[PDB]
Amino acid sequence: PVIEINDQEQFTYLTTTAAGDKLIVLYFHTSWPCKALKQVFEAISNEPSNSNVSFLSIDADENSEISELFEISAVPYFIIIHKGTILKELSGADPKEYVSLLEDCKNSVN
Repeated sequence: PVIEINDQEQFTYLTTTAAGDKLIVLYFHTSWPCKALKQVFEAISNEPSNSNVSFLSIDADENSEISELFEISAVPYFIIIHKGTILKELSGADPKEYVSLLEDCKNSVN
């Protein structure tokens, strides 16, 4: 599953206080093409073998401060975070590239 991010305190809680040592995957998007890709992101998030990864979707227009923090200039955009730092950023567009990277990262951090 995905958690929809709607405010800064929630975002901070889920990426820090409540994050443990999980891989955290951020998906920046807009609700106005980008809709279809969010559905794929959600489906990937719903895989049982991803049950130990935290997936956070972030509407870039509704979450200005978070977009600024990550210097988002285009969507869709992926940021993978682990143990308090950014592990990888990826110019969001291609599900195959995304799954490939996610599986490598999951393996690297295990």
